[PDB]
Amino acid sequence: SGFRKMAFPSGKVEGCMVQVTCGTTTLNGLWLDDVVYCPRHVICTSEDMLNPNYEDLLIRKSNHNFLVQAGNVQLRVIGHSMQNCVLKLKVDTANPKTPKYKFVRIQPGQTFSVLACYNGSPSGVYQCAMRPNFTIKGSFLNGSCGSVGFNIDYDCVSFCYMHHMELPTGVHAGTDLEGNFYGPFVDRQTATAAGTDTTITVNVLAWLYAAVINGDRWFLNRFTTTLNDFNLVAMKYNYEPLTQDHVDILGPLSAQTGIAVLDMCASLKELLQNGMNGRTILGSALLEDEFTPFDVVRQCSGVT
Amino acid sequence: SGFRKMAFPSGKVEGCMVQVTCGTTTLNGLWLDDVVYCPRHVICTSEDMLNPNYEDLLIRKSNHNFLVQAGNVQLRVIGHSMQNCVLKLKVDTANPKTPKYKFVRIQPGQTFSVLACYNGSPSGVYQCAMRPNFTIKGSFLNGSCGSVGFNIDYDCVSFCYMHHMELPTGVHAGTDLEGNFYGPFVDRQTATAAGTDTTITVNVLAWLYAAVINGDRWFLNRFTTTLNDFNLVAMKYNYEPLTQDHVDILGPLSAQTGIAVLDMCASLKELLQNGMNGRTILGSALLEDEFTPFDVVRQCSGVT
Repeated sequence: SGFRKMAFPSGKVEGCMVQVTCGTTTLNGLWLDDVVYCPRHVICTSEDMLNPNYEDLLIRKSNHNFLVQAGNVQLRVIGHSMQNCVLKLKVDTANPKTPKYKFVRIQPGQTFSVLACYNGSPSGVYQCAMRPNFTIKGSFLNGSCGSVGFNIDYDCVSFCYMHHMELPTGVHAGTDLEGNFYGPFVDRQTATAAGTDTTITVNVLAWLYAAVINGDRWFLNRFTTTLNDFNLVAMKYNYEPLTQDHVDILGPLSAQTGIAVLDMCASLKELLQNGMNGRTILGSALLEDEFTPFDVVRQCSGVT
Repeated sequence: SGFRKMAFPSGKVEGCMVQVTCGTTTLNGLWLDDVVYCPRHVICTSEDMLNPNYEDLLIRKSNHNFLVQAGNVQLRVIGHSMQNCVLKLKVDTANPKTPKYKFVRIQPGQTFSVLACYNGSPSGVYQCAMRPNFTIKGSFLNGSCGSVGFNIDYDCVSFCYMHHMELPTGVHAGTDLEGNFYGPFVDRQTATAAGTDTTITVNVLAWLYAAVINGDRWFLNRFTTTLNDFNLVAMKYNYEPLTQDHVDILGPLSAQTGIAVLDMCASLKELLQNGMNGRTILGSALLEDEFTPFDVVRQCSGVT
């Protein structure tokens, strides 16, 4: 028993993190096969980050202006292309610790582990959710850029995120591994604010099921509700509307625990209307929305 | 900026996790050099566990009754000793991915990352604090035993925990890597209860400093207090008494932020007496005590 915000093992990813340096600016890169991927703002100086012209900046760069380094060993760059907001540096050595991988684009509400690095070296690993407003709330500082987010299905590493910037609200923005940003953000320092951050709801439900599986039942009630009467309430508290697809997704957990999804929705309705009244759920005093149904089922049934 | 409960990279440890099977019972083991360490209750059946005599149980066991396996590859056991609550199985192959390591015994309030495994295979990694009452609150299920807790100092892996059991209160107990339990617990299924757990006050303070460093100041006040007047209040809310040694430890964070420890103590006093009144701190609605001062300084200054 017990339930914790657990992240995927980071070993396979550690083997791929290298350091990329262009002039003065240094950041992390991902080394898969004989290709190194990294945030393109590597080529910027601090001076022109206000609104850099990356096409013009790249024209004046050559292979040798990029210093890629796998720990102690130097990597020779033998080609470089800009793909959206990422650089693809071809190196002359294939990473032999390159795992089976895929590049994926996740949806808001889905989760992944981030391996935060500095100078191509691991710092630590934590779990994130891609927020409805297409930001994430992690821990990054300078040098963090090029740190990747990912999931693991047995042998295969699904890379879904590469870190690029932090918004003035204290939240973070990045791209997929094809260099396409999540949300309306761009790799330049303008006053781009984030949109309203809403609560994922289905995830809160999954987490309430996790709570039941691990011995918390105080929040359960004899009440039930309709999707419509639930959603009328949920919207008031800045929650994503719950759809029939969401209900379908919550099926396995509902069946496992023998608590109907609409009964659990009723409990969440009571929780939102009246608060927790001093009590806690799995050691939290507010409703957690960064656990997917698959996350809960994974942890609770000990998947490797 | 931003502050998450980050967990150390698990790669070096992953390389050491093997599967150990004795008869029907299977659990995880740690393979360092040519030695495999694992919880001794591996030799028990289901019945045995009520109150096993391990000396008597070990009489009928031989090298060949232990099936050690590093993923797909089989390990030949060529010797086995019982050292406290752990078995030391000597195998005929030295783990070539054996990192620089130490075995350490942690103190209550100190933290470490746990790599939860099943059938010698990684599941995930999360951070823990050794509680004042010598338990931890993690995620373990059957087959998790032999999962290890650890810290990393550059090249060196400091193994400090190996998982053994879950108490009826839903909390977890284990040993160090010499097989000596943390707290008064034993590897048998009797009603041996844990002591009342208190809150690690110094850690809560460190975490409030983390909050300040990452842009939360709403909880700061024009009040200050004495250690004595603080502790009178802290005792009421089941908090560890704060000592001058604790104050000394909080020096660097106090100096960095320019907020006296006793001013921060006053803020914690207000927080405890009046609650957070709808606001949050680093995305939590109750006071976190599983971050050490060293944890905060590490994360905030991007140590690898």
